[PDB]
Amino acid sequence: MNAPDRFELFLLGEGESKLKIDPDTKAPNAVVITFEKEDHTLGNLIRAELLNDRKVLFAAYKVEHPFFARFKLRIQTTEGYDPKDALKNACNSIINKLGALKTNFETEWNLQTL
Amino acid sequence: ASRHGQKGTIGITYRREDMPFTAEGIVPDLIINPHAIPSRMTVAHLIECLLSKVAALSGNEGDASPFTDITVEGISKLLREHGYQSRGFEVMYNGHTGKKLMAQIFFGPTYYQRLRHMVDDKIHARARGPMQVLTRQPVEGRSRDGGLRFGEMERDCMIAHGAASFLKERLMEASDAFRVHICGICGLMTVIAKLN
Amino acid sequence: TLSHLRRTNTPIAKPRQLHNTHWGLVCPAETPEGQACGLVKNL
Amino acid sequence: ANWPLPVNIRRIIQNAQQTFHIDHTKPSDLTIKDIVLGVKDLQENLLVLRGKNEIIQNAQRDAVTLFCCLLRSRLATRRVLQEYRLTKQAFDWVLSNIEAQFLRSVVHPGEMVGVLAAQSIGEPATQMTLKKVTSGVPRLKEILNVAKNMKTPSLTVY
Amino acid sequence: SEEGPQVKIREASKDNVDFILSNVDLAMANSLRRVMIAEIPTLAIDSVEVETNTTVLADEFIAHRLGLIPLQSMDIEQLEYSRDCFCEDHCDKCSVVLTLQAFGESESTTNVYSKDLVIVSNLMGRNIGHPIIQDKEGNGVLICKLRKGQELKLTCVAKKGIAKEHAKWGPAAAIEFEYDPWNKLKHTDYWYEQDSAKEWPQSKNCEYEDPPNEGDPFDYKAQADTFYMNVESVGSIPVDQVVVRGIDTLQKKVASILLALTQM
Amino acid sequence: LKEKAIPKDQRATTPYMTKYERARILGTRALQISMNAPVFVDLEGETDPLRIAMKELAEKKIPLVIRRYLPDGSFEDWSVEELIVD
Amino acid sequence: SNTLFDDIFQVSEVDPGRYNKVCRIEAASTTQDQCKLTLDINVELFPVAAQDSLTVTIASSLTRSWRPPQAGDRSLADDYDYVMYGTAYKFEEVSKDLIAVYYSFGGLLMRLEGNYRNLNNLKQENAYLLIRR
Amino acid sequence: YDRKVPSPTGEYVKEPEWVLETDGVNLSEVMTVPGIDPTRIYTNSFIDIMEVLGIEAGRAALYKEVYNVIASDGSYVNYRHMALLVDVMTTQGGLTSVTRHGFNRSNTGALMRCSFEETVEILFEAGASAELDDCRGVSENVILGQMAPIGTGAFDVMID
Amino acid sequence: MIVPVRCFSCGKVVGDKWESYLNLLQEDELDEGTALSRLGLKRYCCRRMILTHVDLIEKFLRYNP
Amino acid sequence: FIVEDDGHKELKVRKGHIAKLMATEYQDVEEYTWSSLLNEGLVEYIDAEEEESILIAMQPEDLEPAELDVDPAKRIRVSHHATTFTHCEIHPSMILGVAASIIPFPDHNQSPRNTYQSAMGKQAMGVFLTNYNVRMDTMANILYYPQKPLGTTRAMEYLKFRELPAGQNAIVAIACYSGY
Amino acid sequence: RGNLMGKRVDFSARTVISGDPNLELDQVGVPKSIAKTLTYPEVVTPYNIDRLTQLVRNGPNEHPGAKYVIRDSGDRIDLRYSKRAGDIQLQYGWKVERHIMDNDPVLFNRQPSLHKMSMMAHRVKVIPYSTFRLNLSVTSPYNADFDGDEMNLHVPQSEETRAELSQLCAVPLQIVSPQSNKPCMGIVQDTLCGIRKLTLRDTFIELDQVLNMLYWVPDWDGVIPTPAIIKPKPLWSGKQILSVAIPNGIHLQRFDEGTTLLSPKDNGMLIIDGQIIFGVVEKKTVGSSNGGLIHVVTREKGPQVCAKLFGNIQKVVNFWLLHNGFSTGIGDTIADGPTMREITETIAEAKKKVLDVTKEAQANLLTAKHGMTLRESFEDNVVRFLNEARDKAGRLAEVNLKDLNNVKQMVMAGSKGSFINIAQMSACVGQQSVEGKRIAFGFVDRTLPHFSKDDYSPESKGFVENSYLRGLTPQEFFFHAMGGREGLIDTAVKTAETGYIQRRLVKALEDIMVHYDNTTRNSLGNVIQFIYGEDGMDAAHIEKQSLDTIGGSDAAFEK
RNA sequence: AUCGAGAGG
Ligand SMILES: Nc1ncnc2c1ncn2[C@@H]1O[C@H](COP(=O)(O)CP(=O)(O)OP(=O)(O)O)[C@@H](O)[C@H]1O
Ligand SMILES: [Mg+2]
Ligand SMILES: [Zn+2]
Ligand SMILES: [Zn+2]
Ligand SMILES: [Zn+2]
Repeated sequence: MNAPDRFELFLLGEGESKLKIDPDTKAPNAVVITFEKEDHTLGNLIRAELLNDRKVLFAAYKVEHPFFARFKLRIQTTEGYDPKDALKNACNSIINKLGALKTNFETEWNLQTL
Repeated sequence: ASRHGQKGTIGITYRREDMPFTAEGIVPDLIINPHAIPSRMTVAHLIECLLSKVAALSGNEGDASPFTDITVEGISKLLREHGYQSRGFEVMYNGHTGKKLMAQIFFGPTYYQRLRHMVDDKIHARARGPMQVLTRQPVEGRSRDGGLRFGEMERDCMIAHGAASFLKERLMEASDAFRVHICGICGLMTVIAKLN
Repeated sequence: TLSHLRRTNTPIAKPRQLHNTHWGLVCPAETPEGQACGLVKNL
Repeated sequence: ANWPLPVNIRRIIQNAQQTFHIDHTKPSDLTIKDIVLGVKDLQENLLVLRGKNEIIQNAQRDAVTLFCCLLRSRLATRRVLQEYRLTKQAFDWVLSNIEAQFLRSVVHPGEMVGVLAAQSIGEPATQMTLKKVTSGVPRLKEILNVAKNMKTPSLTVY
Repeated sequence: SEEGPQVKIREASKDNVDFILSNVDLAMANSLRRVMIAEIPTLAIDSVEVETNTTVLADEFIAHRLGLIPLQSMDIEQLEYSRDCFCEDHCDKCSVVLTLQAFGESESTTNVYSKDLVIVSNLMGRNIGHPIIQDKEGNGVLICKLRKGQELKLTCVAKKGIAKEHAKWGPAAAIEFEYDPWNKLKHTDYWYEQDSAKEWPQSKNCEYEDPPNEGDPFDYKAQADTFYMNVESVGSIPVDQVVVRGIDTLQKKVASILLALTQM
Repeated sequence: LKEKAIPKDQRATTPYMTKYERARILGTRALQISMNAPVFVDLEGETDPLRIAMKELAEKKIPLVIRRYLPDGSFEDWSVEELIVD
Repeated sequence: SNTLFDDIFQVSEVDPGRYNKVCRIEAASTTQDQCKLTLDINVELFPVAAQDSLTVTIASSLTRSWRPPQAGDRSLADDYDYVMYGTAYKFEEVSKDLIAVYYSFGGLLMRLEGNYRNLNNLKQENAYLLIRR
Repeated sequence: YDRKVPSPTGEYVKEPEWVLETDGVNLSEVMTVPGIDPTRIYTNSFIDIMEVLGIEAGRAALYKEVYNVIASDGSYVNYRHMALLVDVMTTQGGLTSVTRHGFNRSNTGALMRCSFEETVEILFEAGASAELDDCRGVSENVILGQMAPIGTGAFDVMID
Repeated sequence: MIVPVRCFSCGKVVGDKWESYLNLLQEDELDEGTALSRLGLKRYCCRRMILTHVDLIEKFLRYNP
Repeated sequence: FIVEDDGHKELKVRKGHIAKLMATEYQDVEEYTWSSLLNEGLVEYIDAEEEESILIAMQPEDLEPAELDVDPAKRIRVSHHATTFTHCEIHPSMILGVAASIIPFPDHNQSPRNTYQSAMGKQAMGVFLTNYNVRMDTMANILYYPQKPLGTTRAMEYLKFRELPAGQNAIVAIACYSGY
Repeated sequence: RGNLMGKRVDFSARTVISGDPNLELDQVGVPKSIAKTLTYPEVVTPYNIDRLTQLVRNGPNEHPGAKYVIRDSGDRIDLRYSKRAGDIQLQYGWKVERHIMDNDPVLFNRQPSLHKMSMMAHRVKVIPYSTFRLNLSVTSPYNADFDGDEMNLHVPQSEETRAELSQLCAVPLQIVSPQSNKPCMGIVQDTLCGIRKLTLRDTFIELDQVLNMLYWVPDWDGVIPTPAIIKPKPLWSGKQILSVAIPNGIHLQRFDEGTTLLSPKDNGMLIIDGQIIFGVVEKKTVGSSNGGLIHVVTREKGPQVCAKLFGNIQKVVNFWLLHNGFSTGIGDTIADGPTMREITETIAEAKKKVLDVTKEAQANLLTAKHGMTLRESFEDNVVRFLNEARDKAGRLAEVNLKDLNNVKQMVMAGSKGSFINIAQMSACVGQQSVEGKRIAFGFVDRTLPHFSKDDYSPESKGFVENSYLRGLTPQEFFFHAMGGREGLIDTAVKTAETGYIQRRLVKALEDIMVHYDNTTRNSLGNVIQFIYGEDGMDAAHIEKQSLDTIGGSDAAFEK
């Protein structure tokens, strides 16, 4: 009855930016990004890869409510270093890893016989 | 609800990827909070989980008959023969993260029953609504778009709070308000007032 | 349906309490809650 | 000793030594006279009935007698310097904070003392659930309604 | 091969593929599992219209069953979401239309299988909508049973969808994870009345990793890079394509984040 | 009856505002703010009448006098500015 | 900005109670009767041999948000195998001219009594414990 | 019974004491009996205590047994509420029960009285004796719908 | 009422097995567990759908109207 | 059941009688029915007043002569220390009513919880009859895929609950999670 | 009784309630359709007029919207059906019946209205699903639980009424109850179970989990606490992560039998400036108590800070417990074999003692005490023997229970469970009691027809030797059923009686209130008490404080 | 509406 339509959680809505960026108040070089129409699947990779980078001081994500799917990511980096650059570097490294693994597993599958 | 008197309302629904998963990939259809069990002292729920898992793996129907000599140790020996842990506790991984849970989690098949009481069927609300004529007060029941009763106990609960104007608004303006004319010598409603 | 088919009512030394005499004839626990407890029982 | 009392003096003391960082080695700056005089003045300060007339003043003195006893117990001049390294500023802040908390702790006029008391008794009574003495809700009913007969009359002689 | 993660596949089947994933942070594998379960898109009947139903089963029940029926989705990438198309209700490019008609001509009950469903819309030379049969007999999955004198006739519109909207579109059934089987990382605390080793069952994957030694101290620095997994396919999409499509879906999500950032 | 009022000198009501009377004053001030009555404090990003009334209480600018009755019928009057709120 | 106290202590006995990761350690200052220390340790993080003699140091430094350890960019404050951060709750005297220091490092309790240093180990929020094999 | 007593040094001490319990109560004769302490005697029944000694003593005993029924279940209630109820019973004449007769014999407003029980009879007696109700009671203004002189309503608010 | 299409937990298709499953136990006097193993339903989640379900459809068929 | 002298007191009902009753069960030779057992005198009907004179035994095996390494898990059973039972209970589960006979291992649970479950079985969703689609009912509710319970009472066989269940065997996890 | 003081009310709602850990304690999860049905009249004002107009353009069906508009004349304008619903231009002074929007006072009610805390004002958060969602900590004052319970909600229709609800009926004000000198609200759930586990010195958080948990705290200032252990690896105690949630400048001290300043057992607590020095958190630490943590935080900081503290503790503990996991288990009920056999020999010793006492009663050698029947003394002795047997078996089980035992965890935290529950499920369920006596012979001289005549032995008397795990015997089942049936009868009659008692109490003294002279009197003026409580002080401020003068020796007093 | 029945906390 009152339940929201399922399509909302995988598809974006009207007037909704995918990413909204707001600097953290009373924090140095820190900013929170409100990923919209996303879930834990996307957030965990970003947090882990930001934590791998030495220049990224902070890496955490949270869901404000399990009801609707949005997640906030907090990033704090070294002075003289833009947080968005850290996010994009982590994303690109993720993509490179995905490609490498897919090629290796495709070769293994072709090697496999069934 | 389930047998053994456990009563539950699903506060939320979780897709399978969000939910925790076992090593074999089996995710529980439902998950229940532990704290309900110790106060109720219903061991048969746990033994039902155990015997139902044993029966599902063995293909042999489980005997839930009372006054029958069934040893929990024996059923756990059978479950160990199947390869799952004797107590039925199984290692589980958090769905959101993928990390192994520090404490192993006990899940097994269990019979559950849906109940007549349905939330969507039960919800009721009322703005300015239909009023029964005799008291000029809200009608009874959800079916007649009625208004909930302000119990006397509720009246007192508001009385001791000190919300005098809140009680006045809820008990005069919200329901059966009326304006009447009284003549001073009479002290009664007899006086007929022509407003035009 | 079956439990409604097999129903007893006691209109009203303490009737509600389960009696030793009820063994083997009346179910020990199949009694409704509220005011109906004890007075109404299933065979 | 353990009894319900207002203002919770010991907590004010812990807040005193943490709000003002306290060095144990340094001697207290408080003269002996000031502690006693301030405690007496504070006893005068903690007013609960506004009138200055002698009978309402006597009711006020009696009403605050127990609190004054506790205050004297925790503000003894030996106690103040020995247990803690009270400074004059810390002692004055404790005095003012005790006065403020006591003033907050006064009943607000107009509060429906009645219905509150009735429900205060009602709430645990619902919680009360089931050897030769009457107890429980039947005993409470006997207590509530003047009973010419008690189910368990008893007399304890010493 | 390529520096990065590496996969060594233990077993392979059209249904199940077993593999070993190495040099990976755990979060990556978990998020891939979530994408594989839900986010991979397939084709499924999003709309059923029944003209006649004489069966005992009610129409809504049947429509739910039809939604859960598996349909081939190997060429699903060439098909486009119904909401993304410009058609009034559905387009031959965005939706696939099927028809099902059956009558219990025999006094013996005649069943309804997935082989009985037929397709109206133009294939356009793409492998989409073929009923999927893993049955040895070749008969499809049962939908209803028809006594003599029972006729059912209906038309199905099948659209593209993602399992997050509804569980039917999910391409995979069971995903099997196992990391740190010896519990060297001690990420879990075992429960035992007398002995952990006796009561607990040793994992199968546990035999592939090297056994620990008690005398050696617990390595604090250690983090697990070796994982053991098994993927299951309903047959709508082959296993290798399912996992590769999960990889591509995750990379597309990341790219969409990057593109939103460039617009920012 | 007449001159039931206690004089201002030696007032015996509580200097602290009872929570009930601050609540009533805030309610009435919020009512008149929602009624578009003039506001005597500058507002900084506030559109809700009750929050405006709270700010006015902090500024102590709100003019009104509480009539505090006594059981005999005598009434003592306390202006808002005289009352102290903690 | 220097170390508050240095010494070498040999553990009389090690006993973990109701915890697997955290043990309790007892020792006294070598050659000195006045100083003895007892405190909690993570033996899983750093194994503590029975009858082992270990060096123990307490330092004030080397607020400000913690930063992940720069990979050699900042030189190590110590080669010591083990280190902890803690804060003192109260300092008492077991007797006149006999001092006792009470500390808690992340809930892991520490107590050392001794008169060999009175000015040092002064009550302060900042305190660090360094232990070498 | 173990009882707390001041030691010679002033500390707590606990000395055993012989106490006797009786299944019937006739206090007036029992207290005059020698060999008993007249100051330590206690009885379950409040009414006998009120008749024998005085109304304040009965009030204290009543509060004591209410305290007992509260503490048997382990629950705790702060003294002021029980004291208010006990004094409500105690203040007038002897002891006034919380029953229909307990409240109805009071000369309070007729409507507050009629709310509890015997509604029509109370209203009838008020009508026959031409009883005047002040309308100051809370339930009377609840029935009138006017805001009760309660909390917020007690104090009047006047403009400058 | 009729054989579930897929196990709610497993997600694997389970309807296609049912028609064979019955024949497996009647033709060869097979144990239910060995029959479920022959079907390939290793997990107990997919096993419970086959073992617990009962075909109420057959009773429903008997009514001519 | 009826107990009478044989030289030990032995149950009147014997093995061959059970075999004949099972043979008549299989066909559905001469009919063996409960009326046949009553006329044979192998069983009797006892009201409440008549129970006072009689003496009963829960388990038939108690009548067999007595005489260690008993398994620890088995529940403690007091040696009867009694003789001259007139009758033996057919099976204890028969005291339970219809709603209670559904409950699994009620002997291992507190009785009030069994009572509460007996109250909820009435509210349980279920297929009341196979004629539902033909019948017109003011309110009718039925499960999409009803399934028989995994653990069943023996009495459940005669309750026809397995044939016409009213619940789902769902995988149940006892676990702490989000907190809802 | 039922129409003047029990009037049905306009602008009311009712729903099944479920609990939301992420939902703030102050808020309630009002469903969207309820908020659509519920209207608040608002006069159009220059500050809000823009917003108001926008709502009317959205329409009644979608929230934020509005159902009705009222002109200066008062002729109604219906937004659902009207030709002008789209082109409205609001003139000043008009009324708009806005939908119920977030951060609006509402009145939340649980059906047994025996308590002021049952009827309390909440903020509103409009939420999709149809269940009302409340915080887990707000269940206790309402006595509510999510076993299908239904709760009510009301909406004020005037501005001064909203102010009364917010200034008097707000949840934060009612956090400290007048009765009991104790807070109502407490943290009693999985949160309470896992707070103990997190505070364990054994438990240690890792950098990634530390950052996520720190971020979870809403008021988090951004300080990264220094790890408790650094050189081997950066690790954080659960105490530090929890101390992030503790407000600055608060000090708590807990003393029990084992609270050494060393505190090897880690019992008790010490907090200075919002930092937890030592201890393991438990029900006394957090759950509502005189001088509790919520009590101190409410007293010093204020109510809003303590409500935020509720929220923060719940968030942190719930995340940590979610990542750590926990479960009840059947194995948690199962006990060691040797301990079980020790329990059985305990039972046998009790049986032999009962046998010997009965044999003495047979020889008429025992002499009764004054005022006691010989049968009464025999019954009392056997009853006490069986009670001691049950309690001893439970104690053996509890010593045999290990720390990993999950029921033991729940009991140690105080979230759920009791010693009697553990004992009944583990070793022996005890002796059954009917009408204050052991099981009686309903049949003449036999409790059951199977039992022999004139049997006073414990099995006939209804003492159940078996545990819940072991399996009750049929006779024991019937005896237990008799006991449970008496319990149900008692609960029903008790609810009726307590309702009548509370009604009579409330009607008796409803009038009495403190007047402006601080005397407590009625409408007629008769003074019940000259000073409320004889001190004239609000009950919430009062807390138990020790008096040093009353106790101790004269010598210690002097020193 | 009336009466009654059942049921939920
Ligand atoms: N503080 C508490 N609040 C609510 N339920 C509690 C409770 N403590 C224990 N319970 C549980 O309440 C259950 C009893 O069932 P019910 O009486 O129907 C709910 P209740 O809140 O106790 O009274 P109610 O009937 O007025 O709702 C017990 O199983 C018990 O575990
Ligand atoms: Mg409930
Ligand atoms: Zn007139
Ligand atoms: Zn299209
Ligand atoms: Zn499955």
